[PDB]
Amino acid sequence: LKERGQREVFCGLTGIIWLHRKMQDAFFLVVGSRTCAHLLQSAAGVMIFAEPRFGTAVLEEKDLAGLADANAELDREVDRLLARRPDIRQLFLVGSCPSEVIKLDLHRAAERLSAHHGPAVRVYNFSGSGIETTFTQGEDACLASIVPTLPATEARELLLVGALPDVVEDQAVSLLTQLGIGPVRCLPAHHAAEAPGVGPNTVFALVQPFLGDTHGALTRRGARHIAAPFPFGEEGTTLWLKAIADEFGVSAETFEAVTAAPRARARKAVAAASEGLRGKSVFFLPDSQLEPSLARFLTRECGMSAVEVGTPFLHRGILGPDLDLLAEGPVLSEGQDVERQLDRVRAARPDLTVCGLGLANPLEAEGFTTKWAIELVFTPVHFYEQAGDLAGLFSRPVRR
Amino acid sequence: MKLTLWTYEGPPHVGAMRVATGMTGMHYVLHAPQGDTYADLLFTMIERRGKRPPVSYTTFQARDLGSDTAELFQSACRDAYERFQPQAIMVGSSCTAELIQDDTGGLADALSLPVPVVHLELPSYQRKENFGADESFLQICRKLARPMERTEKVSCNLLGPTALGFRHRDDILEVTRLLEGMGIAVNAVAPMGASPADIARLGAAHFNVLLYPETGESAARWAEKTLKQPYTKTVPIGVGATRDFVAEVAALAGVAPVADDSRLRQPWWSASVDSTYLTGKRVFLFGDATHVIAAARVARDEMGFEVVGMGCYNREFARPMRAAAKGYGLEALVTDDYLEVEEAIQALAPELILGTQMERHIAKRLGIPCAVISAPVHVQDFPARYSPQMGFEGANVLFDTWIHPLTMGLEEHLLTMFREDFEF
Amino acid sequence: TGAKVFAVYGKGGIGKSTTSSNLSAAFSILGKRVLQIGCDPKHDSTFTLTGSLVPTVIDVLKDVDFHPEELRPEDFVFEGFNGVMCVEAGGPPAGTGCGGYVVGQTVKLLKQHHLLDDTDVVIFDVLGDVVCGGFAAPLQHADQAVVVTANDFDSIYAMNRIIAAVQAKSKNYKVRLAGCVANRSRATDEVDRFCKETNFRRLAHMPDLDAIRRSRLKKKTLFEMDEDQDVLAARAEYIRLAESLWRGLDPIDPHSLPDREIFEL
Amino acid sequence: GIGKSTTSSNLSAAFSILGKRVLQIGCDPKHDSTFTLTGSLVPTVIDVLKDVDFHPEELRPEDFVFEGFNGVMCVEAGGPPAGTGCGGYVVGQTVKLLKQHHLLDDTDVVIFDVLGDVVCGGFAAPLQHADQAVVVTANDFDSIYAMNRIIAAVQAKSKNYKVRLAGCVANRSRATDEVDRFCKETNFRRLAHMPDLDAIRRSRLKKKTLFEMDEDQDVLAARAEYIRLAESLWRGLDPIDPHSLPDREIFELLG
Ligand code: PMR
Ligand code: SF4
Ligand SMILES: [Cu+2]
Repeated sequence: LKERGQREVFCGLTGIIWLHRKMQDAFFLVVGSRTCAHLLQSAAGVMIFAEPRFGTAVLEEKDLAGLADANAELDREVDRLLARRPDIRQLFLVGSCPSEVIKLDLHRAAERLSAHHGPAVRVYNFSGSGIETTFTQGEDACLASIVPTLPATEARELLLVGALPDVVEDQAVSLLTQLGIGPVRCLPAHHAAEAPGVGPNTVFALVQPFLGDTHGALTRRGARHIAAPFPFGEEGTTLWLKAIADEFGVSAETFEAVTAAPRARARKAVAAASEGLRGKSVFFLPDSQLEPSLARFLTRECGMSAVEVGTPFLHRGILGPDLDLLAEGPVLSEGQDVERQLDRVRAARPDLTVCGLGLANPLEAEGFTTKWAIELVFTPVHFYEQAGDLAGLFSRPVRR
Repeated sequence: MKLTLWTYEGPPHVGAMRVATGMTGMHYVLHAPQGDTYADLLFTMIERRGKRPPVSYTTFQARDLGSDTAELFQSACRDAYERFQPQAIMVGSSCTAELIQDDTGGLADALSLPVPVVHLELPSYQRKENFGADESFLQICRKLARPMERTEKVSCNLLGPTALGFRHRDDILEVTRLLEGMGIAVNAVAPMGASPADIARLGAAHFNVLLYPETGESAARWAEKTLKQPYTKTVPIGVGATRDFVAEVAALAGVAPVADDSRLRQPWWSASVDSTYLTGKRVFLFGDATHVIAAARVARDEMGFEVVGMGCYNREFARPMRAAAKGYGLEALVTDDYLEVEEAIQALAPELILGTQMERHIAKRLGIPCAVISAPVHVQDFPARYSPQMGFEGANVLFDTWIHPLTMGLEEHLLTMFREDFEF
Repeated sequence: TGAKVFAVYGKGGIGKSTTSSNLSAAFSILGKRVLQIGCDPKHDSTFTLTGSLVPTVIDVLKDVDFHPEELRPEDFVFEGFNGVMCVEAGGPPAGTGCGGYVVGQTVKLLKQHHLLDDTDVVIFDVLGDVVCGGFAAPLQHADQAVVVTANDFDSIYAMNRIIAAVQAKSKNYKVRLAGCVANRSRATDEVDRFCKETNFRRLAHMPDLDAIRRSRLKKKTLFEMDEDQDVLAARAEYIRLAESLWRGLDPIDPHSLPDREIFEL
Repeated sequence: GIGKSTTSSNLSAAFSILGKRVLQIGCDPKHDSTFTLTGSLVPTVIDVLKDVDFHPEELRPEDFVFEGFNGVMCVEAGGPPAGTGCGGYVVGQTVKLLKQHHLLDDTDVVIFDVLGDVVCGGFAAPLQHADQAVVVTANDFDSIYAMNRIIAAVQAKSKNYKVRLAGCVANRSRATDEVDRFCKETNFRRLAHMPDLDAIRRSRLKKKTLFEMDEDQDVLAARAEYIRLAESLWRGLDPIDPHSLPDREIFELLG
C-alpha cells in the first residue's frame, strides 16, 4: 500500500545491527551490493569499529555473469572467515536485494556450508532484502531461520521470543519465575548452549511487536501464541504478565504480590514523564512496527491524543491483543508513500510526530516536535521497570 | 565477493545523490528498491540538511519486479515533476534496477518532460560514490551548460564542492573570500549551491577553479574543451598550497598575486618554541587523494612532521598519489580496506595517524593520537563552527586540529608522570 | 551513439592504415571532430597522424593493475595533425584468450572517460585481414563499415570475406557497409565489376602507389603535410570520401558472393 | 597474406616425389595456395559435409587425393563457413577441427602453408601440426612483422606438438636486404625464393608450378635450393634459433 510511492522503511538488514548484539556467537554474512554494504556501515554507525560480525561480502562484477561460480566463491570466503573467526558457531547468511535478483540459492548455499562445516558451525540462511522485508521484519526472518532447527520438545515450556537487552529479558524471566513456574527458553539464544526446546506444547511468548511471520513459523512446530497485549506500559506489560501467568496458571494473589513493587515502581515514573505528554496530538509514521503498541500505551497513559497510528505491516492475530486497548479514534491506515502521511502531518499539525529518521529532521525544521522510532529498538524500554523511561524518551519537550 | 566490513566509499548513486542534494531544485529521481532511501539519512543527519533531499526512490518490492518497475519509474518522474516541481531532473538506477534493466533514459524521454532531464548511466558494481558524483556532474554539465559570452568582469566557477563533503560548505566560503581578495569574482559555485540556471551560466566564466578534483575533474576537463576554460590544478590546502594557488589563479585571470595573509598564524604558531617536540614525529596520512597529498605537503614542510606512511583509497587518483609518495620517499597505499592500512600502521606505529574515521577508531584501538582530514566522517566531524580546510584560515584549522591529539598526549603523559612514582 | 562511428576494415597493411589516417585528416579539414582508433595490432595506425609510435592502451592498462580508473585522457590518447585525437589498441602478444579483448577494452576506456561523446568522426582502424570474434568486436558500435581493398583477387577475396563477416554482425545491428574503397591499385575495372556482381558500391580512390613514397612520406600524411602534384588529386579524392561519408549515401547492400563466382582466374 | 601459390607447390613437390605423396593441406580459404600442385584450383576440396554436420564419412577414407603432375595426389582446404564465434566456433572451432579427420594415418606427410595473419588467437591446435612444412613468409615490412608474430606464436607453442620449426623460407619477392638484417637480429635464415611469372602466369601455374612448367626453373634454378631445404638434406640442424622481437625492435626499419 505505497500507492507506487516512496516507502521510507529500511531493508530488513538493519535489524542485524541488534541481532548480532543478541546472539553473541552468531555471524551474519550479507551478500548485498555496495548499497547494502553502505547501509550496514551507516545504520550500524559505531558498530563497525569494534570487529562486528557484519560480513557484508559485496558481490562484484565477477559474481555477475555467472551463478555456480558465485556460490562456490561464497563457500570459499565463508571458509576463510571461519578461519579468521573460529569462535562462531552459527553463521547467518541473509538474503539481500542483489541476492534476490540474481537468484542466489541462499538455502542451498547454507546447506552445503553446513554440510562441509558440520555441527560445529550451524550456518543458517534467511531473507532480509528490501524487495521482501522492511526494517524489523529482518529480525523476524532471522529468528524464523533457527526455528525449525531448535530441538523439538513436547513438554510444556515457555519461549521468550524476543531480543530484549539482558536488563530487560532477565527481569522478565525473574518476574515470570516469581509468579509462574517459568520454563522460559529465550528463542534468541545468548549462546548456542541455551538451545530452546521449541515444540507443540512449548507455547511461545511473543514480546517484540514487529514479529509477524515468527508467529507462523513457531506455530508450525505447534508453539501457540498467547493473546497478550504487548509488554510496553502500565496496560501492555500488566496484561502481558497476566495472560502469560494464567496461560501457565497463577493465582491472582501471587500475581498481585509479584507485580506490586513493579506497579508502584512504574506508576510514579510514567506520571512524572507524562506531564510533558499531557493532552497533545501524536502522529506515528510507518518506520518500525511498534506503533500500535506505543499508541496503546502512550495515548491512554500519558494522554497523547492519537491522530494517526501508521504501520508499514499491519497484523490481525498478533496485534489484536494490544489492538483491543487501542482506541478507535486513531486512523489505522497502513504504510503509505511519504507524501501522503507527510501532507497529513502538515494539515493536522501534531505535537509529537514519531516517524522515520529521514523525516525526523525535516519535520523538526517544519515545526513538528519529532521522536524517531529508530531509537526505540536500541534503547531498553520494553518492560515494566523501563515504562517510565519510555515515556521520558517520548516526552522530548526541548525548549529552544 | 570480497568480504567488506567498512567500505570507504558508498555506491555511486550515493554520489549522484550528493550532487543533487548539494544544488537547489534538481530532483534526482531513482529506480531503487524499497529501503534504499537510507541514503537520505546521511544528508539529513550528518549534513543536517533541513529539507528532505530532492530525491524520489521508486521503492519497488516483491510485487514489483517486472514492467511494473517501469510503470513505477514513469509515475515517479511525472509525480516528481508536478509535486516536487524542479527546473532540472535526473534519472538512474541502483544496484537492483541496474540488474533489472528498465531503460531509465528511455522512460524519462517517454514522459518528455518540459524541464531538462539528465540521463545518468551509473555502473553500480565496479565504481564508487566519488565516481558517481563526478559522472553525475559531468552529465548535467553536458546537458545544461552551453557555451556563452564571457562575463565582462573576470570570473571563475568553483567546481567540486558537494553536499556531504568534508568541510565543503566552509571551504567554499574561504576560497570565495580569497578569490574576491585577489579580485576574481565567483561566477557560480557548482554543484554545492548552484541552480540549473547557474549551471546554464557556467560557461560565462573565464576559468573554472577545481576545489575538489574528486568530484570536479571530469567537469573541469569537459569544460576545458566545450567552454574553452582552463582550470587550476593546485587545491589550496595549507600555506604552501595556498601560495601556489594564489599565484596560479593570478596567472589565469591576469590580476596581481596579492592575497591578504593577516590571518595566517600557523607559520608563527608552528615555528614557536612550543612546537619543537613536533619536529620529526611520524605520521600516517590516509584518505582522500587530494586531501592526503596536500596534508603531506603541510606535514613535512610547514609543521616538521616526518611522514612515515601514506595511503589513499581513491583508486581513480592513484597516479598523483603514487607520484607524491615517491616525492616524500614513501610508498603509497592505494587500498580500499581497513585491514591493509591497519596492518600498515601497526608495522609503522606512527605517533600521529590521521585520516578517515577508521583511522581515528583503530588509532584509539591502538592507543595512538588520532586526527581527521579525509572524507568518510560522522555527524561530529561535520561541525557547526567555521572550520574551512583551504586558504589561510584553513591552514590554521589544520594546525590546531592536527596538534590537538599531540597536546592531549603530552598533557596526559605528564599527568601520568606526575603524582606517580615508586611506592618504596 | 553520438558520432559517425566509421569502421575501416579490409586486409592488412594495404591501404587500411593509410586510408584511415588520411581520411581522418580529411574530416579534420572538414572541421568535424575526428577519432582514429588503431585497433590493428601493429600499433602503427596512428603513427603518421602523430609522426610517432603511440603507447598502446594495453601498455598503460597493464602499467596499472588493469584498472581503467587510474588512467586518464592525455595519458593513453594522443593528439595528432589538425588536433585529431587518436588512440591505439595493442593486439595481444599471443596471450591466447581473445584477440580483440584489447580493442574491447579500448572501447570501454574511451566510453568511460567520455572520449567517445564529444567527437563527431570515429574511424575504427580495425584489422580487416582476419575474421575472428575480436576483429569485429568494435564492429558492434560501428555504423558505416568502410572496406578497403586492392585490385588483386586476393584482396578482393578478402573483401568478400569482410562482406560475409559484417553481414553476419549486422544480422543483429543496423551497421551499413559504406562502400568498397580501392587502395592505390591502378585500374579498378575488376574492382568495379566485382562490386557490380556483389551490387556493392565501388567507392572511388586514388590509383597511384607513390603519392607517398613510404611511411606516409616520413609520417607526413597527404593532408597532414604534403605538396606533391598527385597529392592534390588524391586530396580531392579523400575530401570526396569525407563528404560522401558525412552526408550519407545510398544503403548499398552487397550479397556475399561465393568464391567460385568471384573471378578465380 | 601472400598467395603462397608460388610456395606451396615449389617447396615439397620433390619431397612428394621422394617419399609418400604429400597431402598438402595448406590453409588457404581463397583456394590459391595448394592448387598449383594440382591441375586447377579445384574449389570442391570436399567442402560438402556429407556426414550430417560432420566431416564426410566421419574419417574420409582417402576419397579426395586430387592427383597432380609430379606425384601430388593431394587435397586442398580453406573455408570460412562458420564465420562467428570467439574462441569456440570459427577460429575457436576451425571447420577442419583436428587434422585427424583427414587420414593422417594413411597420408602421413602433410604440408602446412597457412597465410600467417596470427589467426585464431584462441584455438591454438592448428597451424602447428606436421614436421615437414611450416608457415611460409615473404619480404615486406608488414610481412616481416607478421612472421615475427608467427615466431612469438611457435615460441609460445614450444610445448605444443613437437615444435618442428626447422626455420622458414623468406620468399624473396625481390632483392630486399631488410630481411637479412632482420633475421640476423632474430638469428634466423632468409636464403632466397623469388616469385616471378607465378601470380601473373597463373593460367600455367594452375596445373604445373614453375619447376615443372616448361622447366621454368631452367633460367630460374631454385629446385636444388629446395633439395637442400626439403628432400634428402632436409636442413634439420637446429631450428635456426628463432627469436621474436617486440614492437619497437620490429621497427628496426623506418617502416
Ligand atoms: C542508515 C543510515 C543511518 C545512519 C546515518 C546511522 C547512524 C547514526 N544514526 Mg541511526 N543511522 C542510520 C539508521 C539507523 N540508525 C541506527 C542506529 C542508531 C542509534 C542507536 C542512534 C541513531 C542515530 C544516528 C546518527 C546521528 C547521531 C549519531 O551519530 O549517533 C547517526 C550518524 C542517533 C539518533 O537517531 O539521534 C540521536 C542515535 O542515537 N541511530 C539504526 C537502528 C538499528 C538504524 C537502522
Ligand atoms: S574468435 Fe578471435 S577473439 Fe575469440 S578467441 Fe578466437 S582469435 Fe580470440
Ligand atoms: Cu579531545
